[PDB]
Amino acid sequence: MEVNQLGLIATALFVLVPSVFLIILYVQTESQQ
Amino acid sequence: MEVNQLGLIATALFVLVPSVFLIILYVQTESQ
Amino acid sequence: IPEKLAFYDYIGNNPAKGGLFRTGPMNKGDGIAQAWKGHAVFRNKEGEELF
Amino acid sequence: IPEKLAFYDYIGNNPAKGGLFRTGPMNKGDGIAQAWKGHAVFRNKEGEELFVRRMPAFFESFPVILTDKNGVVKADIPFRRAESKYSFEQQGVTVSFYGGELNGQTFTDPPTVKSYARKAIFGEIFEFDTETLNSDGIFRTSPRGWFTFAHA
Amino acid sequence: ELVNVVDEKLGTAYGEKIDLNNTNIAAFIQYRGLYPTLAKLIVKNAPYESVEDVLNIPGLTERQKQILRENLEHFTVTEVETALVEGGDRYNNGLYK
Amino acid sequence: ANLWERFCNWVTSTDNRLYVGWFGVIMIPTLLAATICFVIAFIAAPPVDIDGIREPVSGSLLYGNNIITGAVVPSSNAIGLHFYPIWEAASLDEWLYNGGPYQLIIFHFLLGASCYMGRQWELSYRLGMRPWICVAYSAPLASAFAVFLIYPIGQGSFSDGMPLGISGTFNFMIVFQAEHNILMHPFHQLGVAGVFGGALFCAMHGSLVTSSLIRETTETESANYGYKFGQEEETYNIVAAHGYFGRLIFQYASFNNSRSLHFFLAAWPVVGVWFTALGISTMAFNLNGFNFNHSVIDAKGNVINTWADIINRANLGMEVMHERNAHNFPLDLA
Amino acid sequence: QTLTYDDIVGTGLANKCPTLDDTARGAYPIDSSQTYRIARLCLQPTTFLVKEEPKNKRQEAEFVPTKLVTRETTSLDQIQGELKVNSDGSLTFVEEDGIDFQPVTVQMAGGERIPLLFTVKNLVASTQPNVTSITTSTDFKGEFNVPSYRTANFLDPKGRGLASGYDSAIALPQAKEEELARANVKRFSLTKGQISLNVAKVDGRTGEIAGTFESEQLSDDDMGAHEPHEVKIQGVFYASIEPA
Amino acid sequence: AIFRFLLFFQGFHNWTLNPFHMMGVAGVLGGALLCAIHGATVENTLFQDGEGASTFRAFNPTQAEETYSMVTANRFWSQIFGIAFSNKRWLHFFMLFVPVTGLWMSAIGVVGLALNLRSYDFISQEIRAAEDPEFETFYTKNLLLNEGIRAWMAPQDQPHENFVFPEEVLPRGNAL
Amino acid sequence: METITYVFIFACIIALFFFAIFFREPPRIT
Amino acid sequence: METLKITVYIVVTFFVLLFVFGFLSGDPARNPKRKD
Amino acid sequence: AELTPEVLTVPLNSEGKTITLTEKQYLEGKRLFQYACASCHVGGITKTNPSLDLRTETLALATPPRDNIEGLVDYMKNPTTYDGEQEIAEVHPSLRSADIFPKMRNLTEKDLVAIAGHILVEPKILGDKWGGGKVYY
Amino acid sequence: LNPMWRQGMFVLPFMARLGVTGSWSGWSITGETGIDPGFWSFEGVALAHIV
Ligand code: CLA
Ligand code: CLA
Ligand code: CLA
Ligand code: CLA
Ligand SMILES: CC(C)=CCC/C(C)=C/CC/C(C)=C/CC/C(C)=C/CC/C(C)=C/CC/C(C)=C/CC/C(C)=C/CC/C(C)=C/CC/C(C)=C/CC1=CC(=O)C(C)=C(C)C1=O
Ligand SMILES: CC(C)=CCC/C(C)=C/CC/C(C)=C/CC/C(C)=C/CC/C(C)=C/CC/C(C)=C/CC/C(C)=C/CC/C(C)=C/CC/C(C)=C/CC1=CC(=O)C(C)=C(C)C1=O
Ligand SMILES: CCCCCCCCCCCCCCCCCC(=O)OC[C@H](CO[C@@H]1O[C@H](CO)[C@H](O)[C@H](O)[C@H]1O)OC(=O)CCCCCCCCCCCCCCCCC
Ligand SMILES: CCCCCCCCCCCCCCCC(=O)OC[C@H](COP(=O)(O)OC[C@@H](O)CO)OC(=O)CCCCCCCCCCCCCCC
Ligand code: HEC
Ligand code: OEY
Ligand SMILES: [Cl-]
Ligand SMILES: [Cl-]
Ligand SMILES: [Fe+2]
Repeated sequence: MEVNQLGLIATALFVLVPSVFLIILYVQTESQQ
Repeated sequence: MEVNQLGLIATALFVLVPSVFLIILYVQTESQ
Repeated sequence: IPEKLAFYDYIGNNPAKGGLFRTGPMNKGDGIAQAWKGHAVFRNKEGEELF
Repeated sequence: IPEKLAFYDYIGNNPAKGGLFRTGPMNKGDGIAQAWKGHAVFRNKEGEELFVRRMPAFFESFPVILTDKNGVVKADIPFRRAESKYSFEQQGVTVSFYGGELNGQTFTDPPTVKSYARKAIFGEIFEFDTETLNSDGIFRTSPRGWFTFAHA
Repeated sequence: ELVNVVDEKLGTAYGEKIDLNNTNIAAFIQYRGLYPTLAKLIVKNAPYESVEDVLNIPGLTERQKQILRENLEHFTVTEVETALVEGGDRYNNGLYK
Repeated sequence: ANLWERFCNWVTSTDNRLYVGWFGVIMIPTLLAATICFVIAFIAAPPVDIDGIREPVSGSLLYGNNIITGAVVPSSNAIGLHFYPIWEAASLDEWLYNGGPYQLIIFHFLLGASCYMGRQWELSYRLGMRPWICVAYSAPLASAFAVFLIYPIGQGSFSDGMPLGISGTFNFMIVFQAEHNILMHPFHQLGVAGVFGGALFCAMHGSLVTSSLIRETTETESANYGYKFGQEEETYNIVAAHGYFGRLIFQYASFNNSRSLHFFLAAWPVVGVWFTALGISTMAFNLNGFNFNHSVIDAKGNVINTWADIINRANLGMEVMHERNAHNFPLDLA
Repeated sequence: QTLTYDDIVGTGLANKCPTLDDTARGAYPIDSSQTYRIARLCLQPTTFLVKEEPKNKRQEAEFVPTKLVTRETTSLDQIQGELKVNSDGSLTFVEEDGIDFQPVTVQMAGGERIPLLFTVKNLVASTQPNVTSITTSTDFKGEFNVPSYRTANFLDPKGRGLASGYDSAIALPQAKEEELARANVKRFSLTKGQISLNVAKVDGRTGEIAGTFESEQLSDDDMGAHEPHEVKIQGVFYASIEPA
Repeated sequence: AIFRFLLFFQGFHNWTLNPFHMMGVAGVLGGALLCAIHGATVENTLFQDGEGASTFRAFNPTQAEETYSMVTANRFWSQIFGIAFSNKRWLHFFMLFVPVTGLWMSAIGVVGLALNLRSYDFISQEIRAAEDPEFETFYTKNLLLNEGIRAWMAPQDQPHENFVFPEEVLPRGNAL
Repeated sequence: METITYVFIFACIIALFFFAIFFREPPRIT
Repeated sequence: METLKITVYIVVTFFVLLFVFGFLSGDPARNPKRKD
Repeated sequence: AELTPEVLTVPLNSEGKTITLTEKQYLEGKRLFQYACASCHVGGITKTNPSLDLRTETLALATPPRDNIEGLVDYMKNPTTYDGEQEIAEVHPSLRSADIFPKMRNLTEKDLVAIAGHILVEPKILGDKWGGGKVYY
Repeated sequence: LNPMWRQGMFVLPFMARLGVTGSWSGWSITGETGIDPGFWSFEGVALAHIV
């Protein structure tokens, strides 16, 4: 299909950036205890 | 310029992924 | 009729004709405007002007 | 001659013609092959048959040189024209096709003869679909090459 | 209809002979007696309608008209080709050894 | 105290996070000017007529280059060695066409890096150190003068100076080889020995101190935690390293004296690079590498080719193709 | 007074044509039997206008000003030619030789560079009829040839040329060639230009004249690769007439 | 012979353009840099352990103590260059790592060249260059040089091929 | 898009320099 | 451009004078050990 | 291969007389040709006018013909243009012009003959390389 | 027929709204040509915000 070329990177970063933010916060939480 | 469309996503992830790896390790080192 | 004024009288330039996920400049849609083609006048076989 | 056999006699299927960052299928390079054009026979004005000298795999680019059965240069496409002796125009070079899409055809206008001669350094000449994949015209390696590179 | 006019010329007598209307002055060295004196007159006297008009050049000696007759067989004339005669290219065409 | 003495004390102060110093007072503006100009032109400068033949070479990213191919392009050959500041141009657009930014960048940069060198001396003096670090840096500095200043001086034009770009550097090297046989020049052969050998002795020294680190850690921690910043004791057994390395070759091929050992490490690459910088600087004056073309002939006088003749065949290919529209006469004399 | 090279070198004056006094408003008598020559013709362009190409609408093309980027390298000088008297009294200049071309690159707004071969090669310029004197109202109108900006040996950045060079795009071995033809096949253009010369000053003693000129010609087409631009050139000129 | 090999690799493989060779250069030049800078730093932060002008005699191969000042070196480079080593073990591991890693990377690139798997071209530049006769960069200029190396060196370099190239097909610029 | 990527990556390196120099782990003597 | 020229002459002059004068301001004595 | 009298045998005059030089004479011409001519004629080309070489075929079509010892000696005494119509001793070293080309002062007839022989002999050794230019280097 | 607003331009009209109308490149948005906008071109405004 003739889909928007930047849909892919839009999607990849929309997943990656917020998810990574949460992972950083969780891992440094777990190693306090 | 007729560059390769996937070049952008390849460069983006090449940087993003391993950088995040280091940041995760560094941050959880400081919090202990 | 200056072409600048005819171009305003065209619905492609009406901002209430878009879509939320139709991205980018207006030219990506109807194209880059080149020239006014002129004013169409429609007549039927009896020589009435129609609209 | 079966098309399959003639297709093997084409440098675009040589896996040492590729590039490290020329990505994807071979069809993304020369195109999706579609037909053998036929074996091209080249002749000078004297009737004598000439042989395009083939591109060796080392060479990104290669001059067009035609020799006789003996390997004497008889025609070329010259760089500097001012003192050329062997130009196709001077030597009345023609091309005739046998087999393939072009079987029985003969071209005499030097521009056309020249383009078939530029393809003939690659071996047998084929018709390519370049539109479907937007092929860029540059040789890729085959899976034989990619496999070997990675495992080495 | 897009052709390289220099290649097209190689397919004419320019490709076989000294074109009196187009050929660089160094090709006159090919045949005895022509260079530099006669070559310079030949080139300087512009273009010719026929090869034999070169015998009519003002000031030839009898000996030069003779050398010229001995060598007519090695000459030809085709139309003037802008790309070969502009830039002073008949006197120097960028080629040395 | 008075304003000026307050100012002098600030300049030469050893508590500044980065030392300023009198050399720093020239270094900082010149380096800033050069860096700023280099960054804007690498990204946005329009094409430059490097060879003076109205044939602009596009060097910048917005005009179709990538990181590898772009450059700040040398100034026009029509300019030669003439000085071409912005204010000698009728307009910025003229200055850009003729390669003005190259001249601005290299001149501010040679100045600033020369002052870098001086600054290395200056701070060593304020810290009570020995002075000669700055002598080590003179080898890279000298090499930079060679490709940006000396070689253009000898050849008459900054257009033949080294371009500020990755592929432009390669263009420079290939054409240098055509015009001078730098591969066949002993000073470049000393440069290769200098940096190959410097890498060698780098890997050697690293690997030998690393091999003879004293156990101060367990298998789960980086051994780097066994050294503490400022500790008085050494963290490796040089007697063990000499013992290992003396037997790898023989006992006297190996150093027993750290001071000799480290002077060797400093001296070897520095001298190498001096010689290769001297090599570019004297080929600037067309004293080229050895010429053995047709040096071997047979009893009749036939030429018996050697590898030197094969090099010459490569060189000829570079010669006849470089700057392909730029020569009207058969010798490329500069 | 006399000037030496050493007085002038590096000043920009080497690109300026000689000027005449404000009081040189005389007339040079032309004797029909006599034969004349221009011993020196100098043209110094002061401005370079380029015709903007309109959009599809075919409304109106103005000549926009431009910025010179190639410096003080623009002047024609040392041009000689016969000045001959025709039978209807008109004078005609036929250029023989001289420094009769300069490549010039100007820049348009937005960044486009327009090269052109400023030239009066093979100039043939003539007066109105029955010119018995050159006066401060004499005009020459003429035409000249404009050869291609590059000549035939010129190699493009991929090595392609007319009398030399690759004849194809060697870096794209199996690309369709038909799309690359305008760029692979070099063509050598030869066009004509028009020039008006307007004598405004005349020293009838010396036979020196001066004035302004306007010419129009085409710019570089990159050996056929793109359409040229129309260019209008204005400036000042100087000439000395000697009896020949 | 080795120089010929260098040049061969330039004109046939466009090896200067290969990122694996570029890493190799960085690690070799980087290694020489580390050699010089470390050797010089130690020689100019030595402690005065003897009373002579020749400082080589004031070092006993069994002494316990550092012979130069990590602390002063550190402060000097911190203030000259912005950062400095502070850990002698990391320093000497970094010295093995750099040139070793450099040579390994270059080896990888040559494995590719075994297969003519080169970084010869940038496709986007070639497409534009073909279409636009005014587009020139240092990349296209270097490729003309390689085209010269190949055609001028091949007949003598690879004689088993019996390459015969008339003068008229040899690529040459004007005059040269 | 490619110009922006090159310039973005270069921009980040220069930021890294600032933190690496002014926000380094401070070397201390024990 | 005339303005730019002056501005740089002045700027450059001012920095060079700082440089000259600073090394004249008793530089040999600006060291940790012997203040002459 | 070796330097044999068949190779060392060159035309004395236009009429087909031939002479046969010694190895010594050939080596002498080479030395003198280096001393006096190579600055312009290295390898049989002509740096300051590359359209004229010293190939035997070229010397044959000179007026007067110069593919023999006496024509070449005569050229060195009294040089002319390729067609023979201009004397050019003012701009070409010759005994006639030894006052402006001092390197000709110490030459003699025997030397002139040695140089004539080197030139006629060398293309028989080197072939196309003589007069070829860089293509054949 | 190809004004800024057909081209997806967003900050440009705010610069033009308060009087920035030309480029250092020689163009203006009113179509005048060979103007010189001084330092407060579109480029200069952009550089100021970045500094
Ligand atoms: C007020 C902000 C604003 C406005 C009105 C515009 C307007 C415009 N921009 Mg600009 N732009 C802006 C900010 C803005 N921009 C910013 C911040 C950036 C940097 C990222 C840019 C970068 C930019 C570029 C690079 C480009 C534009 C272009 C354009 C034009 C096309 C826009 C388009 O297709 O949008 C499309 C809009 C959408 C697809 C909407 C997506 C938003 C989603 C639906 C929301 C996310 C969902 C969220 C997670 C909800 C769940 C959360 C909740 C449950 C907690 C238009 C004139 C283009 C142009 O024509 O340039 C000349 C172009 O190429 N803009
Ligand atoms: C043994 C491994 C192997 C091999 C030989 C192949 C071979 C092939 N694949 Mg497959 N592939 C593989 C693994 C492999 N694949 C894996 C694991 C995946 C999942 C990611 C895929 C996903 C995949 C897709 C999606 C596609 C292919 C395609 C192809 C073909 C084209 C390849 C191409 O353009 O490469 C390009 C290769 C490169 C540009 C090389 C990149 C190497 C760089 C330089 C990284 C190394 C640098 C490193 C950072 C250095 C750090 C140094 C530090 C340590 C100090 C080819 C037949 C294509 C095809 O035609 O399929 C139909 C295609 O579309 N493959
Ligand atoms: C195996 C092959 C090989 C090897 C090992 C070498 C090795 C070398 N060559 Mg040779 N070369 C080769 C093949 C090879 N070459 C071939 C095949 C050719 C012909 C095609 C050449 C042609 C050639 C030329 C023409 C030149 C070399 C030069 C050199 C030297 C390069 C390093 C140098 O100058 O350091 C010295 C250090 C520097 C140049 C760095 C100066 C640093 C300045 C002062 C500071 C820069 C600051 C920077 C901008 C910012 C950093 C801070 C940042 C973090 C913010 C080195 C000796 C060069 C040379 O000798 O130069 C003198 C030279 O110009 N080579
Ligand atoms: C800035 C300049 C520069 C620099 C620094 C380098 C650096 C390098 N080049 Mg590159 N090169 C350059 C420019 C440069 N090059 C240019 C411009 C070109 C033209 C394209 C090339 C072409 C080129 C080629 C063709 C090759 C390199 C290779 C190399 C690497 C060689 C590593 C080495 O030490 O091999 C030295 C050899 C060894 C380390 C192997 C064996 C060593 C043993 C231990 C020696 C034992 C000897 C023993 C003691 C007996 C001694 C005998 C004695 C008495 C005679 C290194 C990364 C090579 C490479 O990538 O290799 C993978 C390679 O093949 N270069
Ligand atoms: C049939 C048969 C023959 C088989 C039987 C096998 C057998 C048992 C035979 C008998 C054996 C016998 C001896 C036979 C003789 C055969 C023979 C002659 C063999 C020839 C082999 C040969 C050619 C060997 C090659 C020699 C080679 C290695 C070259 C010499 C290299 C050389 C001397 C290098 C010195 C380089 C040098 C400058 C050293 C410093 C380098 C460097 C800076 C190190 C940094 C450093 C150094 C330190 O020092 C310490 C401390 C630390 C901290 C440190 O950083
Ligand atoms: C606008 C824009 C985009 C412009 C872009 C311009 C431009 C052209 C940019 C492109 C950049 C480009 C692509 C370059 C990348 C080059 C490239 C090939 C990268 C190599 C990549 C790589 C991973 C290669 C593998 C090999 C590798 C590991 C090499 C590493 C090299 C390296 C870092 C060497 C060390 C360098 C060096 C400066 C060390 C200084 C160390 C230091 C502070 C020592 C001081 C010191 C010494 C002592 O002795 C003591 C005791 C102490 C205490 C002390 O402190
Ligand atoms: C701590 C703060 C310090 C950091 C600040 C960073 C400094 C940023 C440096 C930017 C400097 C460049 C500004 C240039 C002004 C342009 C004016 C102009 O019209 O020209 C800009 C243009 C440049 O040229 C055109 O650039 C355009 C941009 O779209 C297009 O790309 C065109 O194609 C290109 O040709 O040329 C002309 O318009 C003017 C002709 C020359 C007459 C002006 C004389 C003024 C000389 C300026 C000298 C500046 C020196 C900088 C010193 C500052 C150091 C602090
Ligand atoms: C006024 C003078 C001019 C100074 C301005 C320039 C200085 C900028 C340098 C800072 C680099 C950041 C340091 C980060 C890294 C960092 O902070 O390292 C700090 C580190 C200190 O290590 P320690 O010995 O403290 O390590 C103990 C740790 O290992 C614990 O594991 O030093 C090194 O490892 C030095 C060797 C790396 C050499 C890096 C040189 C990088 C230069 C090449 C970058 C060029 C890319 C340019 C592309 C456009
Ligand atoms: C440059 C300063 C030269 C020196 C030194 C020598 N020669 Fe020369 N040679 C030179 C030129 C410019 C020419 C052409 C002159 C012309 O216009 O005709 C020549 C030509 C010759 C020839 C004629 C070659 C032919 O017709 O094929 C000969 C035989 C010749 N030159 C010989 C020669 C000798 C023997 C020299 C050493 C004494 C010598 N030349 C030196 C330029 C120069
Ligand atoms: O080498 Mn060949 O020589 Ca020094 O110039 Mn003459 O040509 Mn050109 O400008 Mn750069 O390069
Ligand atoms: Cl080049
Ligand atoms: Cl030249
Ligand atoms: Fe050490």
